[PDB]
Amino acid sequence: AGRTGRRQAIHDI
Amino acid sequence: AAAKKGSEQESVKEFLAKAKEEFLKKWESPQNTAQLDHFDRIKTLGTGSFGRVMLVKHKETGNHYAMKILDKQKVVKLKQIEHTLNEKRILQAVNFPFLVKLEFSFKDNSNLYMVMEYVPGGEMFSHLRRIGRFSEPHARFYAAQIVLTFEYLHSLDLIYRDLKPENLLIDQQGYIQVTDFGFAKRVKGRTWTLCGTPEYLAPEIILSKGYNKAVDWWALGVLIYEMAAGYPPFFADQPIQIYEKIVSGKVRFPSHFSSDLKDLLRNLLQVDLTKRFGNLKNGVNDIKNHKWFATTDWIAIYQRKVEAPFIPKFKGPGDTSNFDDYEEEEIRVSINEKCGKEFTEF
Ligand SMILES: [NH3+]CCc1cccnc1
Repeated sequence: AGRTGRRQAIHDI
Repeated sequence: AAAKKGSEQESVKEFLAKAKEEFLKKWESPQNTAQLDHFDRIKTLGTGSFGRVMLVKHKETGNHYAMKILDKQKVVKLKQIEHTLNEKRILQAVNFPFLVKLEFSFKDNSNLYMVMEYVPGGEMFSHLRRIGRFSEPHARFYAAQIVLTFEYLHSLDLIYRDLKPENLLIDQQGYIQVTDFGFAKRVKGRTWTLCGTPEYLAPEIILSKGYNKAVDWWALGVLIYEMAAGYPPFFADQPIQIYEKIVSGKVRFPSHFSSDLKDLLRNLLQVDLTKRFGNLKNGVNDIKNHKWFATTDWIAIYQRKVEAPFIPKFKGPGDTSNFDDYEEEEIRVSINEKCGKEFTEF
């Protein structure tokens, strides 16, 4: 079970 | 076969030397090549934290473009600002068949704008989620284009840092176009920003270690796995659980993966940087010469001579049928200039 939709990139984290 | 591959090696070196000369000319002499009321805005093709990408139509020529709009107010964090300048300067200076072409850029009181060629076939992401997974020959065709694109970028000392299916568009010939250079950076040795997308982060990023272009080769392993399985190798509901799986040094493979594929992936998804393919004495050639790529004609791929696994349907220019729908929000330009000094170089 994991993320199936579009994934946001993180700029500082 | 041996001497054919060596000559092929010298020819790569020759190509990359010329490509660097071309890049540096544009890198040193980078602005304001259009304005907003030159375009009709049609439809939002994608949305993120800082803004959106819209299909627009140039009023004079009728040409269609993808316009990335960044809200200067939303771009408030230190590394969000620096990254935006990296993206514009890099995209104006590169030239490769699998990289999206920037046409115009400009700014107003409220926003920054980058106008790129419109690639109407949609994101690889959509196609992959719809079909489930790609067969290994299909995945390999896309992987080969990424290998060549990273060989080009890395030769220019550029790290890409956000490989994933959401950022790979399919063009009218069925080939890949990499977009979103928001995390790309010129790096002569190591860099230290904690950035990227959780599922695709190399262990050394997560562990707050100074890192180099090898993070892109790790991410290629994640991409190939996801293309061939339908899901990525480090898969959990929350980022912190993803990070624990990445650092563990463990990966499990579907039973339908070929042994050649598993061997390649074990050498890309390698936590030990002294052992990771792409990062050794022979560089990218350990990847290009791997058995899983034995059938790959690298020059034929670059020259776009290979028949693609599929061609997206197109109904005409401006067709947005291969993209998902997004909430539309009015583009409002303030009477007062916002953040003029932070974005002077843009
Ligand atoms: N993450 C890809 C966003 C996008 C969509 C359409 C055109 N260019 C970029």
